[PDB]
Amino acid sequence: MYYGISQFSEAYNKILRNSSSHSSCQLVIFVSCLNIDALCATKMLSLLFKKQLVQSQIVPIFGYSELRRHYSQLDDNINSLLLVGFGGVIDLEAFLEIDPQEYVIDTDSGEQSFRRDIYVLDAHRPWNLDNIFGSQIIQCFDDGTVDDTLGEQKEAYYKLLELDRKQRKKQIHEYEGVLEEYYSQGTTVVNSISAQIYSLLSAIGETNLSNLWLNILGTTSLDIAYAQVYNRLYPLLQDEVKRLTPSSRNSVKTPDTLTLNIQPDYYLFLLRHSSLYDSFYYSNYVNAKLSLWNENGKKRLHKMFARMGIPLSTAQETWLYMDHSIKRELGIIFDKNLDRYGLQDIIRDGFVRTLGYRGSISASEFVEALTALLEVGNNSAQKLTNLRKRWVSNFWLSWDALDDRKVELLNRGIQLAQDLQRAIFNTGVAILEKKLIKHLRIYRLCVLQDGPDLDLYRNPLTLLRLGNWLIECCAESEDKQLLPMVLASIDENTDTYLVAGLTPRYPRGLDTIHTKKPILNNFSMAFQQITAETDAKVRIDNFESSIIEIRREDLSPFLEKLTLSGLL
Amino acid sequence: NTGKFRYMPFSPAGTPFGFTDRRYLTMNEVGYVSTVKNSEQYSITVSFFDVGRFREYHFEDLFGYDLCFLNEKGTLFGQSKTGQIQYRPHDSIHSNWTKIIPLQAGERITSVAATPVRVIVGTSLGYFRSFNQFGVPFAVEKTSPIVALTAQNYRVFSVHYSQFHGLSYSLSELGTSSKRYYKRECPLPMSLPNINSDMKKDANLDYYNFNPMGIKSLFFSSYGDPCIFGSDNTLLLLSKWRSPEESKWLPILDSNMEIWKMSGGKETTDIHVWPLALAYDTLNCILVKGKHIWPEFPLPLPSEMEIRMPVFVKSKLLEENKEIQIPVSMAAEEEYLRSKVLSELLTDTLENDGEMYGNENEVLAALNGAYDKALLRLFASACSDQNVEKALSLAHELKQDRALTAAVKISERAELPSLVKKINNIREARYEQ
Amino acid sequence: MSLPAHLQQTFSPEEIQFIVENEPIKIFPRITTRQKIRNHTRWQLITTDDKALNNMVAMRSTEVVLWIALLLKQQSKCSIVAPQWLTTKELDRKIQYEKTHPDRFSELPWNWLVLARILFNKAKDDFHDPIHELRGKIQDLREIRQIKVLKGLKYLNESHLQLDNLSLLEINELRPFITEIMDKLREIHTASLTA
Amino acid sequence: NGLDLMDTNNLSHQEQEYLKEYCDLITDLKSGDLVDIDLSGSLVPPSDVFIDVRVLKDAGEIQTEYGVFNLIKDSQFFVRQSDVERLIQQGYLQKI
Amino acid sequence: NDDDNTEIIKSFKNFILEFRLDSQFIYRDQLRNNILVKNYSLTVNMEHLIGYNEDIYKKLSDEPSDIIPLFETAITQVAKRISILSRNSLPTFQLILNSNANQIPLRDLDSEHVSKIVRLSGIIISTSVLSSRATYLSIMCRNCRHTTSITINNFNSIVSLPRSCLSKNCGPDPYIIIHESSKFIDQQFLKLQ
Amino acid sequence: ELLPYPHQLMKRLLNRISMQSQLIENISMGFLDNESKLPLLCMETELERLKFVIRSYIRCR
Ligand SMILES: [Zn+2]
Repeated sequence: MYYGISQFSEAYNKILRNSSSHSSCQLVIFVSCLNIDALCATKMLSLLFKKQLVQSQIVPIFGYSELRRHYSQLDDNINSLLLVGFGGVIDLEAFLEIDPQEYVIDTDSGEQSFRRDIYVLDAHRPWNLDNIFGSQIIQCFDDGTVDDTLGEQKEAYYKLLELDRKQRKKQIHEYEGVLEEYYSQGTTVVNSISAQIYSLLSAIGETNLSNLWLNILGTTSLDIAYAQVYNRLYPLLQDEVKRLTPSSRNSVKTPDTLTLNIQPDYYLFLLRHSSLYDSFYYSNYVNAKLSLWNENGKKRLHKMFARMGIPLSTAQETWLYMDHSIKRELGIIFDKNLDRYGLQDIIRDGFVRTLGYRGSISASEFVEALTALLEVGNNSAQKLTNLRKRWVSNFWLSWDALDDRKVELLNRGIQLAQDLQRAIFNTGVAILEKKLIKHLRIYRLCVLQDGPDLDLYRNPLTLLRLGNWLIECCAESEDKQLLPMVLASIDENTDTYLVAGLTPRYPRGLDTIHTKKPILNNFSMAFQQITAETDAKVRIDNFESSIIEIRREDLSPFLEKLTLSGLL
Repeated sequence: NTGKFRYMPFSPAGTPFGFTDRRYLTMNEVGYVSTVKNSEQYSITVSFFDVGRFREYHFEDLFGYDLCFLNEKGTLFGQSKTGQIQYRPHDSIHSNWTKIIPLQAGERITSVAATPVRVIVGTSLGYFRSFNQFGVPFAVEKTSPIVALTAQNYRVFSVHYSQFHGLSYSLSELGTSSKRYYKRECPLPMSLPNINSDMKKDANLDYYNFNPMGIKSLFFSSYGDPCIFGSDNTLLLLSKWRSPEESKWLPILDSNMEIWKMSGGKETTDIHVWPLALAYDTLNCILVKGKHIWPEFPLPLPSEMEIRMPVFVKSKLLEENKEIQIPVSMAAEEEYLRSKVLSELLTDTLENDGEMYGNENEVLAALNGAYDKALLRLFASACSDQNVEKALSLAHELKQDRALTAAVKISERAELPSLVKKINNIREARYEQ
Repeated sequence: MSLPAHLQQTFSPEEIQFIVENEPIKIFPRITTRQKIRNHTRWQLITTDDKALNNMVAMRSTEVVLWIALLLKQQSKCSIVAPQWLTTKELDRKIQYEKTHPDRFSELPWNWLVLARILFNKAKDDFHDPIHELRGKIQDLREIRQIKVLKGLKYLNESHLQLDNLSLLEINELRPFITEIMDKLREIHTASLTA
Repeated sequence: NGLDLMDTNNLSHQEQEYLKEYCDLITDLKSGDLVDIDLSGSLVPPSDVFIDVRVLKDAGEIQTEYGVFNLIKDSQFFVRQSDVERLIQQGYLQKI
Repeated sequence: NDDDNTEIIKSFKNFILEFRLDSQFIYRDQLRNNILVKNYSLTVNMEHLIGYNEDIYKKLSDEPSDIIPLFETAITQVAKRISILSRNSLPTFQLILNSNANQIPLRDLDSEHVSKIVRLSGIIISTSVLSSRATYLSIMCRNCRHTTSITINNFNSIVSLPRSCLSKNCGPDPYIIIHESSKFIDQQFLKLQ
Repeated sequence: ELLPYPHQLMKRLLNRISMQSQLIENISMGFLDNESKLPLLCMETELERLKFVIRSYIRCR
């Protein structure tokens, strides 16, 4: 283990000593764009370093090639680097062409110091042993997993390091096998970066309501994919909310009151900024629970809305303008007629932020708006770079959306979220009508060849959102076994497909013995092994390893080779 | 056998739970400590005033601590019943520790004090267990039941009260290697609130439930002068606390009078004073406006109040029946008394404690100059009454001889030629003094 | 030209803010710069006196220039103390005084509007009073003073004018209009009095 | 003067020569005696010292007074307003 | 009813005087600017009122025809307070509303929605000339010459001259309109398709 | 009108700015080899304000 939770403050003080020189800017923050949790963590760190007046550089990175190019362009004066949301699984010193000897200064005296110290922060569990153990430049902020579950891995790695007859070779083989079985494991995430930096801040003691709100947003960002982690971390955020809230409850609403509350936050889509009927119609959970893509789904939706006794016009009215009667009896109405249709899990308790008279807002709606701003905020290797430029630019739009003075941007993000949900819903219903998903014994392939708004899915987050829709829909199909799906989208301008390796997940609210065991996305090593051989001009640069760009001509041979591959 | 027999836990400048999960434990000069329920247990927050040397921290607690004490190098927490104590140094280099107090039947921890040499715990029974920084015990003692404690860098102060003996103070300097004692069980003049506790109070029943004897805080001064404050709303100072024979309990402030005379004439009650520390006329105190005496978490700015002996007479201050008008005649004498007492206190620490900030000698000289300025004003006031003997008596206490020349000029100017010769005689005597 | 047209004869609100930034105010230092009897760099400035800054003691009110206090308030390393006129009682008394005398302005400090705006923006949590009420009362005073100004405008003579007790920001915002109308009225009279 | 030296076809030859010499005169005034202060600097008061900025036009790497600035496009700095005034005037950094 | 009317009027006056998003009292400033240009009106946004207090919005939406005149009276009182130094003859202000509710189709208007608030769209096809509706009506008793005044809300419930003398009998219709002293406002009839 | 130039005052301010900038540079060079940079930032912003004042004065003249 490198940096435990209890010793994060030591790293903070070391960084402060290294680069609290206002004459220059010797600290640079690298953040993976198209990642909400990384954005929230970077906002926390930016506010914190604004407090101590430490000049910092914030660079949003989309692909690994961009990271290496920037590091090559990176000046030598910068003695402190921060990686947010990436770098914890790959050989950075090999990736960035780094040896300890070039960066080491004042080597003497059992100690070592370096002219450039890089601190990574991501929660992907395949912690690179050469990066967590066999280096001093790379500094990782462990969340208690390496120090507790990688003891055998630590011993094997140190045995290999110290050893560079027959029984000696046998033990070397055993240690290497242990290391390898530790590897070849799907990339999974156990904690949220926002919670880790919030714990660090609490250790420093510079917390406030805004930082707690940022931590709530960052944790909520992982609810859709990693709901078990969200349930694990929910009590800590709840206790922090109870602690920080002033005792002057039920106070008269002033234009300056900023209140965080814990209240029923039902698992709908943009409830407070859309009609109840549309919230149900666009909720991924409800859609998966009744398979609304069929014509029977809309009829059954009307069936519920009739069964509760709510007029359809009232349900289709905007949330703010509904009658106060329904707006004050929604909870009881859900209590009466939710278990009937199996949608009892919709009822949930979450955190709601109210800023004076500006109206309330829930964390789920805010993170949906942020993701929408990330996605659609605005010969072959040139237009792709322009797409990277636009994707990175949308990161700053999503970042500035955090400011309470830019609520107009938040409204645009909400509209974009509604439109993106509509587009993903329509694409899913069209796919499930035409049955573009071809079931195999390895993975359920699905490639979009032509159709509407296909240019929207070249954005990685849009493809992930479509994957969330389809995986949620297929999760409620008990007949359909657990199996990953693969999505591709041809970019006509570049004549390339965007293959997105996905992973199955357990249905939300379905908690079992196997549910506690996470699903591991083994598309990483399969993709890399297939690409290393049989050169097909594949572009694997995303920090999310299960996303590649493939030539249109090479798409079919690549998929055939992947079927021949049993790695995943 | 009830009420005051409940030696309920008390901390310097405490606070009741009131109507919330929240509660302030201690409000020292170096910060404050607060508690809150996370719907099942207390999470304790410690914040400091000297932002730049210490850092706020809030920590999980399942025991539900009930007492606190803060210092420059570490803070101590304690429990009322089964009173496990926990001492945590602010710096991470020194490891925090916890231990269990030896608790007996009817025993309840009253107050705890921590000193960079030893840590001492108060007891409802009256025990005086003495420990070290790290928890290893040193000695256990028993005296009259301690109910409050205070610790300077190396000196500590205690008040022993029992239903048999009354309020007796004891001030002793533990020291690095010299356990020098300065007082032991000597009585003290603080008035205890009993009439107001006879079921006639508005929302003060809850506070009296928190603190039966209504003692607010026992902070020291910037130079080590013990100070007392309670429901009587009057500070008490130990002028010559250095000499055991020279005990002097002097009233230095009267909160009700100051509040009334700064309120414009209204005898308002909703203004309550929570003192934190006194430092050379700088008495920091929250002036809460409302029915709740104890402060809140949007903590009111610690507005500073100056010292004023209760020489202000309501009959005299009612000259203008209703910016409250101040009659200058005794106000100047009040300033004279302030300068005299502050000169005594500063001189006490000048030879013993030495210089603290590099300006003590200059402020002492300025204070003496103001002392003789007030003396000259009173001399002129006496000459206004054509009381040559009164002016003669006032002239003896002048310190600066420039003020003596001014006294000569006043005598020759305030229609008192007979005073001129005697002031000149005093000046000639001073020439040889 | 060297001076832009909009800065020819009036001050921009940023200039008024900068000018007001040099007023001394009393603050509570959250640090203690008093170097004990038992290194560090002093402020040793030239636009103001460094003596108080080098001798700050934690939670001991001192007086420093306003913009240094704001710079410290960028962190939690200080705390601003509202002046005595920033209390609800004094604002109410000024409101009553204004409503009582329709022809004369209140005796507020000349920099009250800009000071209120700066403190509300950057020191919103250093007031014993509810800020939502202070903002409303400040706005009410501004409206009442505007109403008084408009009625005092109906007596724009050609010789002189007396704007007694008027604040600084209002004067700055009314300068280009009044100083130009007055010039034209003077010019007309002088042309008439050409004999 | 600190922004750009530029379509001159709209001006007569006398006006063009006047501008060319007037730039020289302005520079001479800036470097004559009042060189410690920047006479061409911003006329807005320096309300704040440290600000955040975003790179509009990528300029690669530019050496500042003490360290160096890597003006990566779509990247945000948080540095002193004093040493970035000229770059913002030229049109490289946008945020305030 | 007078107590409830005063309660609602005071609540709306507080809403006007206090509502603000960020350091700017939007409605106060808008009212002041409208008074400055002799525009005795105010455009009130619905989401603002809803966010201020849902109870006020519910009471408004229940019986708008009775709530709105009280709001106009409160607006007039606020205008007098913050546009004229105390110690008149200011016309009652006209309220203007802006909302984002779902636009009900024109043919969907039915037996319900009566006396409610409705948002819809259309195309104007006819604009009649401006007629005059009285707001202040000076009136004269016919026989005993007892002159009084009447204030008309112009919000028809679902008003006529009083049917008694009100201080000899003077007849059941003892009142005549005093045209030269009454006050009138313009009203236009539009036809939507 | 153009008011008379205060030659002595401007000379004293120019000398003060020269020596202050030299002192700031010396402090920075010494620091370039505690971490209480607050006074250094104060000198920087104070010198900036003074320079802005003199710049505005000269350009108005
Ligand atoms: Zn009649």
